[PDB]
Amino acid sequence: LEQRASHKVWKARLNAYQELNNLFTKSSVIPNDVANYWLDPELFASYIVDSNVVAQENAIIALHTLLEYISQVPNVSTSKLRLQWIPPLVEKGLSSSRAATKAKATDCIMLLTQSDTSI
Amino acid sequence: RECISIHVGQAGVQIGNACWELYCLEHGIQPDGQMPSDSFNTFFSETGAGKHVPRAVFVDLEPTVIDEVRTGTYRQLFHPEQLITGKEDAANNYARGHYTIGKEIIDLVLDRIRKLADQCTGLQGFSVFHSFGGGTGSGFTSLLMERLSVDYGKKSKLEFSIYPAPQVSTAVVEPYNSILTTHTTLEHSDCAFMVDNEAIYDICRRNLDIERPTYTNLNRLIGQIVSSITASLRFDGALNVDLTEFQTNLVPYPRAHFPLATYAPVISAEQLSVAEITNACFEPANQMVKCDPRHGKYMACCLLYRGDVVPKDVNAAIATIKTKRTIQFVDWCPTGFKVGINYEPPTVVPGGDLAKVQRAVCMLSNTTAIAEAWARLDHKFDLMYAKRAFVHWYVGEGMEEGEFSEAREDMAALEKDYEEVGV
Amino acid sequence: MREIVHIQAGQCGNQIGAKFWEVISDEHGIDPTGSYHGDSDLQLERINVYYNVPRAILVDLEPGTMDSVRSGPFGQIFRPDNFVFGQSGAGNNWAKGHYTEGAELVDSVLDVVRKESESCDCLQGFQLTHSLGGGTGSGMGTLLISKIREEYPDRIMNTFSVVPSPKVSDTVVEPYNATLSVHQLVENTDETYCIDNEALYDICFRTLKLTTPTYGDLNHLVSATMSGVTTCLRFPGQLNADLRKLAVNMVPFPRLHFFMPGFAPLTSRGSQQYRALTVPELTQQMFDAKNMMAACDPRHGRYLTVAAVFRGRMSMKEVDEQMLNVQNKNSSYFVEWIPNNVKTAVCDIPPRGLKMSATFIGNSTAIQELFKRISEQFTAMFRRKAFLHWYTGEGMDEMEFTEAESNMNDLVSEYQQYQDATAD
Ligand SMILES: Nc1nc2c(ncn2[C@@H]2O[C@H](COP(=O)(O)OP(=O)(O)OP(=O)(O)O)[C@@H](O)[C@H]2O)c(=O)[nH]1
Ligand SMILES: Nc1nc2c(ncn2[C@@H]2O[C@H](COP(=O)(O)OP(=O)(O)O)[C@@H](O)[C@H]2O)c(=O)[nH]1
Ligand SMILES: [Mg+2]
Ligand SMILES: [Mg+2]
Repeated sequence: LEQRASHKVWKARLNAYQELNNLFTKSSVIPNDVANYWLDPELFASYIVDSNVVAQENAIIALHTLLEYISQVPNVSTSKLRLQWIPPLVEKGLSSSRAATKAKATDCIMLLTQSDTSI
Repeated sequence: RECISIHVGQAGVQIGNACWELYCLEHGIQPDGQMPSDSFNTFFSETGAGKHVPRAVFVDLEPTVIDEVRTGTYRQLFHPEQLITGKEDAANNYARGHYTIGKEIIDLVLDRIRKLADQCTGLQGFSVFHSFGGGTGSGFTSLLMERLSVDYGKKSKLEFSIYPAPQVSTAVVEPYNSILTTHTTLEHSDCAFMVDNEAIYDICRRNLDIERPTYTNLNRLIGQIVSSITASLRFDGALNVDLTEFQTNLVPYPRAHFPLATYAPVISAEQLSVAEITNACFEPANQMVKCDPRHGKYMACCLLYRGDVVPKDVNAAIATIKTKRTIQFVDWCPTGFKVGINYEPPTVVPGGDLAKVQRAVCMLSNTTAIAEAWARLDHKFDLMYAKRAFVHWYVGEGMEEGEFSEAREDMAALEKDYEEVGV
Repeated sequence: MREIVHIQAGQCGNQIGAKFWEVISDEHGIDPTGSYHGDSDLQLERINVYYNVPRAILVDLEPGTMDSVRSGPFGQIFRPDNFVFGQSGAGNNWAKGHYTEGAELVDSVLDVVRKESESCDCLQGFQLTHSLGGGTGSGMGTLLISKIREEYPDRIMNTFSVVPSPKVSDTVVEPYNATLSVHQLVENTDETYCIDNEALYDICFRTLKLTTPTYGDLNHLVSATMSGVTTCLRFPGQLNADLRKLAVNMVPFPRLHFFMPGFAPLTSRGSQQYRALTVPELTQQMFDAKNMMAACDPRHGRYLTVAAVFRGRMSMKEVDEQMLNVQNKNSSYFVEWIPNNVKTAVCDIPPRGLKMSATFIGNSTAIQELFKRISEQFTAMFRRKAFLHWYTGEGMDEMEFTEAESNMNDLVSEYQQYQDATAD
């Protein structure tokens, strides 16, 4: 199930992040109530700090495609998101030594920056 | 009237000990600070309880050396607030001494200097003791000298640098550190006495008859020669009675302010004439910096005799050397040798390998042959900087790589400045 | 710059690690109960460096290793909290040590590292012992290093990494593991002593005439080398005193910090050494490639920097002469563009069982020979793609192998560049 995104074993979390990344490509622009990674943004704030470098990077690219699937209406709730998300993104995504873990974290911040009215 | 001494890095600190050991014997001052007996209060202050305290600051970015000061023979002599220590040393890196570690302690050090300057009424300036190759000695000093040129800008500052020598060298990068401090300390120093540790090594092997000298051996010899230069300030002689006169007599060019010091006689503890010792001042074997003054022009020359000396013997020995040797001078100089005498005998340390001599002399002469010493450093520097070797250490501790080149150009320009004077 | 935190990881890590603690406990006069029964101040002058009881953390995924240490001679002295051990083993899988199983445990280790660092007057840096062909010592060690590097960036990282050789284990995945680990060490450690099992076997077999060397036999050579290179750190002395100063005078280019250690005289396990060597004899165990702990010929490259440590009562005059001699009589082998690149230091306290000894730490470009051997074995294995499903299954990407392969080859090229460099 989806609740396996917080499962103990890493390779089962790694699935859920890929499963999610599909969801945000393949699900509805209008958006299923199953797309509730807005009104609890603590979820992905947790996922970005995964405690596994490979399953972390996969959570960030799921957050990334989520965070561009949200350029559809109405998502005025991007204020809450920047508060919850970019501190984890900066603290441990930009920080990362991993080439791709960093590159997608910056891209994520970009997408949160243009969610906002200004910088 | 007062002069403040500063000691930076192990070199400064440990030579400091040797000098203040020797100052207290010359002034009959006790290890506890007392005195059963003015001109000497240029260097010492006085407690209400009849105790004589040095006007000195000890600085090291690491306890070990200064810890031995304040648990040793002269632990009582210094106030504990004068002895300042950090925890992480500079690790033979000018960058850490100047930028990374030095900024963490510079303000405490400048503050403790203000406390000694506040006790003083007519402060003259600063004497500064430090190594070249050391990270603390190079980096922190050059920083401290910059900041003293602000907080005390309108007064003198004198250097006592320890020129590096492979025989006691602790680091590969000592040429780097030497060049880097000499660049940034050039504008902020009025006069600077270099001490080649190789010459001091050579002298101790030949004239003191020691196989493998220790630092104590070298520091004692050095402290004897430092005492000879500061004797004029501590006993009220006729020559070099205050810090300005050092620049007046020895510095006819702000940049070229690096005198060669020559000291005779160095007699093992196992008497000579006035003429014999004055000839030894023009013998390279007894110089503090290894070069050949015969290959260079003299800009000035002072003779500081001390002991059983007849002023007429001096004038004979001078005329002997002025006639029977060819000491080339520059045409725009007073062709006359300045002299001063202090009739007190050269004090040695009880136990010292150096013997008590009846008379002694220390010749301070701003010859252009000392450029040879800068050339040796500059060359070693060039070899390593050609491959950017060890440069990442410096750049990774807050230093721009450009500063290497800016320093090297300032050393190349100084080598040209020595050349144009001597042609 | 006072205290050093020590770490040992994996089987080899705790083996040569404990052996090291055995050696320097004796040298400093500490018994297995942790009490001073020495007779000299030069022994407790800098005991605060490695001791408080050792400042040592013991790590392994293999839980058995726990007991192999405590059931050893000085096994009682180590702090019980500083044992941090997993349930299963890594099984020669670097990915399991670096990404999966070793990563799960690494937090527990950092908690103890923090604890020991917390109560240090002034930390110098760290010291890790480990093997590179393993899964735990290499994979979790390198992951531990990076994790410390980022938590303690103001400190030195110093490793005693031992290189795998077919002469000591026929496991063919070791080239993978060691290549991946070298890709880490070149980026993550300030200085690394390259202990080559190839050279340890060749010394026990050919010089010591032991037909079947055991680990204990190879570990004897290692523990004696370690006490030798750490002599400056553990006793009072002017030169190469602390970890940073050492690295400052040893490492001219950040990536080229792989030292070829070697020492003399080479003794067997508890054999009798009636005839004590002379100073010129010791000095002539430097270029003597049969004394190098790494399987490289110093004749085939050039020394960038050299540190010599002479232990025992002897003529400081003669040592200076012999070192000044051997340098200029082989002037073409020491790089010219680093003047006074060789540095010598003497310690009056000799090692156990010897009247005189001499250890020879060298940044020699010949070390490229060592990295050549590892890479060729790696490439032979990697071109047929053998055993890759082990690593990839644990979350690794095939790309990583290519990057580590290329990065080690850049490291070899760099050594070759400075070997062919000229001062002109
Ligand atoms: N003549 C003389 N030279 C010394 C003495 N102490 C150190 N040196 C020389 O000074 C150079 C640098 O060493 P240090 O002055 O101790 O270095 P430092 O100033 O303490 O700086 P760091 O130790 O790097 O923090 C070396 O080349 C030594 O040969 C001394 O007591 N007398
Ligand atoms: N010198 C030495 N090498 C060892 C020892 N034990 C294992 N090795 C080497 O280390 C490699 C195996 O790694 P190991 O440390 O046993 O695996 P780990 O426990 O997962 O770190 C092989 O190259 C072995 O030759 C030892 O006690 N001494
Ligand atoms: Mg120092
Ligand atoms: Mg094991």
